[PDB]
Amino acid sequence: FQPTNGVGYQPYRVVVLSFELLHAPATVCGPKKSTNLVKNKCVNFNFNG
Amino acid sequence: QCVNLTTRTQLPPAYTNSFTRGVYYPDKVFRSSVLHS
Ligand SMILES: *[C@@H]1O[C@H](CO)[C@@H](O[C@@H]2O[C@H](CO)[C@@H](O)[C@H](O)[C@H]2NC(C)=O)[C@H](O)[C@H]1NC(C)=O
Repeated sequence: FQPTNGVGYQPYRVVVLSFELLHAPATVCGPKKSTNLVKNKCVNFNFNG
Repeated sequence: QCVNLTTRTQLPPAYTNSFTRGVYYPDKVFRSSVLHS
């Protein structure tokens, strides 16, 4: 790792994000507002994705 | 800290017939009456 080196030798910080779905009650969720839950209505539900 | 316990009788390991036990839930999915393989 030297600054005098050209393209192809510079250090690159790599972060790999991994996750499993549909196997356990999730806790991490994206930013989305929660609306009121109606009971007897044909609606488009979205529970944890 | 370690203490080597002595004065222990040496016996051969015994065995028994494990009956129909050890069944666990493979997943957290609720199932009412489906015979899931
Ligand atoms: C309990 O027994 C073990 C087994 O011999 C002892 O571990 C030995 O310790 C000596 C001294 O440090 C080593 O030279 C041997 O190589 C060890 N043997 C093994 C198999 O690891 C242990 O010291 C004993 N503990 C007490 C409190 O007497």
